[PDB]
Amino acid sequence: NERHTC
Amino acid sequence: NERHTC
Amino acid sequence: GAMGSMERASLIQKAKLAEQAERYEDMAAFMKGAVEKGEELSCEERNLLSVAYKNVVGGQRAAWRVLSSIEQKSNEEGSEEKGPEVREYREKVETELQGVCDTVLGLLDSHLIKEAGDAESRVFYLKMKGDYYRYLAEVATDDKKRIIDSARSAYQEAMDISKKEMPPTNPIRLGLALNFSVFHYEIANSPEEAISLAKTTFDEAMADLHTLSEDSYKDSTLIMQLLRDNLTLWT
Amino acid sequence: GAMGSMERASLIQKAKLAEQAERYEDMAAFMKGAVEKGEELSCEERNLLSVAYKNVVGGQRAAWRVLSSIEQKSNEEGSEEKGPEVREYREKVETELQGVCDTVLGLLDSHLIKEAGDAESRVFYLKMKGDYYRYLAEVATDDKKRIIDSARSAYQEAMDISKKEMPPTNPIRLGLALNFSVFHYEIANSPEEAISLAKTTFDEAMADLHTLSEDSYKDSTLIMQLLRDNLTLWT
Ligand SMILES: [Mg+2]
Ligand SMILES: [Mg+2]
Ligand SMILES: [Mg+2]
Ligand SMILES: [Mg+2]
Repeated sequence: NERHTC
Repeated sequence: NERHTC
Repeated sequence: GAMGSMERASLIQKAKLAEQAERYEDMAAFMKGAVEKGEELSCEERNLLSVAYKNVVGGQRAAWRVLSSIEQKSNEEGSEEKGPEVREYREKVETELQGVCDTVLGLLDSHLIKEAGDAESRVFYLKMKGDYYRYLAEVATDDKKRIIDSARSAYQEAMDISKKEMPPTNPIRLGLALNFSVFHYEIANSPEEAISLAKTTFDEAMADLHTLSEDSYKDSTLIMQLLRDNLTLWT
Repeated sequence: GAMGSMERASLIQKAKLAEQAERYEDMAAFMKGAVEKGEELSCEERNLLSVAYKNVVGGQRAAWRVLSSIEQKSNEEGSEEKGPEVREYREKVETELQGVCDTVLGLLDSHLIKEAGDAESRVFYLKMKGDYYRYLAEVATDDKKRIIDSARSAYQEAMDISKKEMPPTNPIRLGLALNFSVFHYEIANSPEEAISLAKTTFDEAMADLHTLSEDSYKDSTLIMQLLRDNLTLWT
């Protein structure tokens, strides 16, 4: 699981 | 389903 | 440049076709041409611009990480010497990535940001400025501190405007907070700030959901789930 | 060209890095440079060349199909007129795809095929020649018949050599048959030939599996399953 950016 | 080429 | 002879509307039409064909380099070139026509961008047009470059730079960043990992392993104790090729090719990908970031930052500076007066456009563009300085920071190894502070400064101006001018559920406000939180966590070495920002942003949006339509609720809760995922990952 | 100053071995090393980073345009450019050094290619090097261009042209073909479908819908009864942009952009993608096919065919003609004397290399390169003429045929609408016959002729020479010089389980022989069968089905309007070729190829490989090691058995049965999938789809 990798952190989210958008 | 689509035909195969390789 | 090469898009100077094509109509603005045709560039936007072709950007949408490129998106359907997953031709994101083409999409970015079309939207660059549209920006260079000199007129402000609509909401939909701003999102075509961001989708295009996010996909281009996303592939470059993923490739850079693969190559940087190979390079680091090659400098471990006991690694056989293989010559300059890994470094050279990492540098090649790095240079192309920096060029894309510079291109986006140049569009924002000439002259998207200075013409953007509504909160929705100004915050969107300053988030983009922060994002692309952050991508520069990821590969930076004399100017790293100034690159980092340029990202921080853009994000902070966007945060200030978004808190004053937008509801806490606004999807742009939420995505800005998401990304500035990641900046704190993995660029600025400030995980506590990252966690505080994500949790406060989440809680303030939760408390405003009751004001929203079904469609707006779906839009906001989608981004809220990204904030929650990061908090779960970090705690 | 641009790779003329880089060592052959460095180009191959960088092609393998590009593959790991999923940078297939770079990978193709590196292998083009390696071919242009003028030495024959090893088995592994031939496969780097084919992997690179197959991925590049694969993306172009997928994009072309998306755009061609939009274009056809725009010429249906009752479709609102939207101007030349769909056609223009389909033509742009088509032209770039043709350029890649021409580049590969040029490498084969100068001078990979004429230097290739072993069955494994000669059949591999003639299969490639047939494949890239077939990709040209997919988008061709005065020369379509000659493009089709150039694909057929390359495939037929490869088939003749493969049947004489290779066992029926050879993975190159099997993949050549797979693709020539698809050529019959969807380029040459010969579905019965396509089905006959796939079934005969499958049955003759089945009967030779007993001669193989565990690793060779896995290699051959993998391609045999692609032949079977096509037969199931077509019957
Ligand atoms: Mg005009
Ligand atoms: Mg304005
Ligand atoms: Mg040399
Ligand atoms: Mg020879």
